[PDB]
Amino acid sequence: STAELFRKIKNEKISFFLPFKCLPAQHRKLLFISFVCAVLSGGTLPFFISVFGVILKNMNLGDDINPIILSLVSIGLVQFILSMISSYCMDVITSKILKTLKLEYLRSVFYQDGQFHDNNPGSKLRSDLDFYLEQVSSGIGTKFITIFTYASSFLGLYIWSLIKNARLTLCITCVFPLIYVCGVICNKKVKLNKKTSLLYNNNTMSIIEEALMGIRTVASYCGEKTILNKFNLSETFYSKYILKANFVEALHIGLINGLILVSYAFGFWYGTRIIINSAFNGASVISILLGVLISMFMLTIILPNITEYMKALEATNSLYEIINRKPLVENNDDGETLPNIKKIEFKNVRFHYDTRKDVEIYKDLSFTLKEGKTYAFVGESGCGKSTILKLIERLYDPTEGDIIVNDSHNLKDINLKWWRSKIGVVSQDPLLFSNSIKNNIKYSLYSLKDLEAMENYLEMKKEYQTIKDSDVVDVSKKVLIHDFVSSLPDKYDTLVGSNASKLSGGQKQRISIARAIMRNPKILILDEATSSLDNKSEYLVQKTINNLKGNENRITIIIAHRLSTIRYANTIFVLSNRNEGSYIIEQGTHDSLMKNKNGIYHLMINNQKAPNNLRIIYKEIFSYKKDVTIIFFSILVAGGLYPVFALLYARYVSTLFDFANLEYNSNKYSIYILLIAIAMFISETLKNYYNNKIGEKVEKTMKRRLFENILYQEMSFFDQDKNTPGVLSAHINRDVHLLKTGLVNNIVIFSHFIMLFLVSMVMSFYFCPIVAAVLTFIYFINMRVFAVRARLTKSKEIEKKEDPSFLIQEAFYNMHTVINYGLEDYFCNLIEKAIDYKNKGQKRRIIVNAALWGFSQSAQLFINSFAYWFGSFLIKRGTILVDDFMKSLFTFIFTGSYAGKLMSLKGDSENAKLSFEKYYPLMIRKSNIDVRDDGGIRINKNLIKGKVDIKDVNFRYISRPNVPIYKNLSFTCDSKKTTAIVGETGSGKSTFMNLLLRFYDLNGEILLDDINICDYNLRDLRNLFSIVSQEPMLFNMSIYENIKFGREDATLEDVKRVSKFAAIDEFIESLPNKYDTNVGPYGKSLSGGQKQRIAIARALLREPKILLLDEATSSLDSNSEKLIEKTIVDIKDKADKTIITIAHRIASIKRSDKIVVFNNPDRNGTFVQSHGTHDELLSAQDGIYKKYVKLA
Ligand SMILES: O[C@H](c1cc(C(F)(F)F)nc2c(C(F)(F)F)cccc12)[C@@H]1CCCCN1
Repeated sequence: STAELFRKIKNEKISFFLPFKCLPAQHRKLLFISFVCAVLSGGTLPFFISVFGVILKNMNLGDDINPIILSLVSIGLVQFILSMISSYCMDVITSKILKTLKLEYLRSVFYQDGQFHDNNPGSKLRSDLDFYLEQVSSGIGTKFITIFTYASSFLGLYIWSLIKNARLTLCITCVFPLIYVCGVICNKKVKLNKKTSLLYNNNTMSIIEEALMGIRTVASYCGEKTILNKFNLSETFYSKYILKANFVEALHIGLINGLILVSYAFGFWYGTRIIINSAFNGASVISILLGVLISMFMLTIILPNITEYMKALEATNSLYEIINRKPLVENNDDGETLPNIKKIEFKNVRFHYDTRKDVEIYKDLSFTLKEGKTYAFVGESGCGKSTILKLIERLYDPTEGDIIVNDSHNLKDINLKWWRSKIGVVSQDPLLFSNSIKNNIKYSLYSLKDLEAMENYLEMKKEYQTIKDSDVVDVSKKVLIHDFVSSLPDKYDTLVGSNASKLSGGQKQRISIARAIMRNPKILILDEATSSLDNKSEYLVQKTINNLKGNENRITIIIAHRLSTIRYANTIFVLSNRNEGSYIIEQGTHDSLMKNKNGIYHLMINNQKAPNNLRIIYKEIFSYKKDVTIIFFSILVAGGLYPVFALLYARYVSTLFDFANLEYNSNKYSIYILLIAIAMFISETLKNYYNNKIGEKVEKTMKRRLFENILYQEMSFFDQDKNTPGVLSAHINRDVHLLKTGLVNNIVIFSHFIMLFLVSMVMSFYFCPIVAAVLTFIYFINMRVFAVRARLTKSKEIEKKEDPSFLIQEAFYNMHTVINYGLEDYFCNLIEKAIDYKNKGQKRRIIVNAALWGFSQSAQLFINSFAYWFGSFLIKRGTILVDDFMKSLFTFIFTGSYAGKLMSLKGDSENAKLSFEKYYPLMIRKSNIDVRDDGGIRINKNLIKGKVDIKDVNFRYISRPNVPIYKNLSFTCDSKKTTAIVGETGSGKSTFMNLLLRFYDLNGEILLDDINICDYNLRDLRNLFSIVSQEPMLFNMSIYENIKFGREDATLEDVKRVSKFAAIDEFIESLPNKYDTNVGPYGKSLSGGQKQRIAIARALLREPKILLLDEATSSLDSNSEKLIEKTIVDIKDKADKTIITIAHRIASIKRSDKIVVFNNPDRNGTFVQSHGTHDELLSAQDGIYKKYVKLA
């Protein structure tokens, strides 16, 4: 509501002048012109309406109308022109301020403190800005000035009507407060139910996602239906509450079209009463009612524009605070500068992350750096040398340390600009621009050449070309890139690729090295200079760096990661942190640091050295007969009895200028209006409600089919990539709500529209055929051939989608490269390439789009005037009477207006019809693995031993049909004896389980009691197993139901019993709602041990004839570990249970009766190698069991 935001803004006092401040003084009054070019056009209707009654008095009495027509059309023309001016003004102003705020935002982005660069990652900002623009590019345009026109019209109409007659309109305007009251009272009761409706939807969302993620656990226990039931029981409440909301939503709508007619009737009635009591004519009564009515219409169209304007205001306040965010590390020029940089001293460098405020990395980084020295440094792959170079560059500052230089001055006194100026940097990867080869090289010295002109006298702009192509030649010859660049065509012309994508990487690193060399730093630094080079080119680069022109004044720090290239070094401060801070463990030269001791550096140098589909829907819709016929009848009644108002209004005008027999006529004609209103109420009520009552059922019978078919689909369908839970949950919600909102909201509208367009047109021919043909021709050539709004919105939206669309995107991925140089060189390379291409097309676009809007506001006036002229023309020569014309006219006009009114309620029809074909196969797609298909032998769960056998297997996934996984497996497990499996970790041990449970089918042969697997009625085959994953999963149901998952019929006492083996049934008796406390989503409200014990209890409740473990106690404490192992051995002691395990401790393997082993000689599969160690013969020959006892 507007009052909400008004009370909000009342206290902070945002300036309503705020968007209009990035403007010169010239645009202060080009704006002001449009103030007066949009108040005059509000004083138009008070003239038309004030002559409206006089025209009718003048036509049905004999006299002529010609002066008033010419008095009117001139005002129409000046309205056209005054409407044409304002568009051209306002759009230009908006484009200007829109450009300028963007160009301020880019600058403010380039002045973040380094920490903020890490806080908000990159392209998010690029995705934010544009969004805010489309909240303000189309929210302060012409639809701001449309306020004042309507306000002026309101004031003029009401006050003129009041001075002409006051008691009448006072007696009329006493019904509209009751509309506002009903509106708020209905809005309350709508929100109160809508929020509960929303509340009962996220539950279903969770039930879908959490169930699709952990899919195979559902298939193993066969717990499909106990999710469907919860889904339906949560869906029904949503349906009923949203229908209760739609009822009140439709009642108010159907009501507002009922009181306006009472207003008309009482108005005319009291008018005739005062006319009779007079002894003020009748021409002064037709206008008062229309004035008071269209006056209070403008208060329904002003407010959305105010909302959008406040929205633009808050959007701009959400951006100027970004532009007014100050960094801590400023690139000012207030800092001083030494003659040259001497003796950069470090001492106790301390710093923590501003995000994580309890983690330190450095303690005592401290050493000296003075000109004329050579060095060599190396760090581990987790040091944070990035932090070191960032602090050299001053992206951050320490917390306790110091950057003392020359033992007299800290870095804070030194100019950051001068500091980065005299530092050549090279980084890890070649992520460079796409301008050209040389332009990455000659633009560097700008960072210094600005100083030639900034402190001297803009001469900076002209000295760009002054740096010629001289140094590229020699700096290319040095790094040996001269050979290649002089070989391929377009030597210094073929640009470095799009975001550095065309040429080789190491050669782009040579370009970076040339940048560092050419910019003439007093301190030339390199970091990861030679990270991934070959031998000879690296050595030549080394020879280039250590012996540049005049190496007596420089500090040639180098950080390589190959240890055969740290040969020369005045000192090698290699460090370690073994964790609250590093410290330099190693100190010395290359020769006196490897042979020093058997230390860390010693180890380092040692190691390296079609239409059917939709008539499905229509078939579904053509079965609920009790709700189709009612909608049909309401459509008939509305379409039939709205036009009757027109020719009941005409007869009431023609009978007004007859002083005789007036009382009876009034008493007879007002009552029909009353009755028609009482019918229209009920019609619009029962029309806008069963629409949604039919919309609901199609959704909640399609969602059922989808979510019921998806569960039974085989596992290979889920193994694919596109079959992701996110997209599959996105479909079921979005496209189904579109099938509701899109389709049935565009089958009723067409029917009602066609009903009106037939009945009104036909019984408009019958009274005056000569006028109707003209009118239809006019509106035909106007709408379907000169669609002003269509062409306007098209020409808008095409060019509103939008080389400023190319440089901006690639200028953020290289945000670390722009800091090497280039801060304003691309502040002033986008202004040009914007302004050059805006205006040249903008002129034509805006002049056309302003003329087309100025035409649209003053078209009905000319048509109406022409109609009145053509009507009073024929009547003079005695061809048609007056009443027939009035009847043929009012019906057409009012019905056209109403038909255009309700037409603007459609929804998205095409995209829903499109998506229905996307997801139609899924509710019908064949899976060829169905738990329901029960053709096969039943597994009676009493005659079972558990003898598994493997004849031969050669299996491979379809995800890659190139990697063999099994090379002729063969082993057995006889009866009620453990068979442990010890092998290489990651060799694919936990895959045979999936084969056994028919998650995949067969290039291999598995037997159960010497019987094939495909003849078992697999529901029962999954009824006598129980697995244990690495981590179980706990759904959002109760602990009672989590344990009872799979088997619905079970007592709480049995749960208390089987919960004893897991030894967890004491913690549960430590809090209220013991077997009722609902765990959180994904089991995030409990521990890991509790989770596994609950999973074990769930597996044991079923009385599983065969057990299948996997990674028993990978992370549990010894207590729960030995309790579990106690359960294992105790349950092995009894018969009637064959167990198979995959352990990682001899503590359990000692009880193994046969220990089968898998090996991986070469990466092409596995096969059995060992059998029968049974803890006695650990290695009579070679094996891995010896390894897994001597390591254990
Ligand atoms: O049919 C009515 C209508 C009124 C007026 C008014 F009298 F205010 F100048 N002008 C309309 C115009 C006009 F072009 F502005 F004259 C076009 C279509 C409908 C108009 C309104 C339009 C908005 C939806 C309700 N009917």
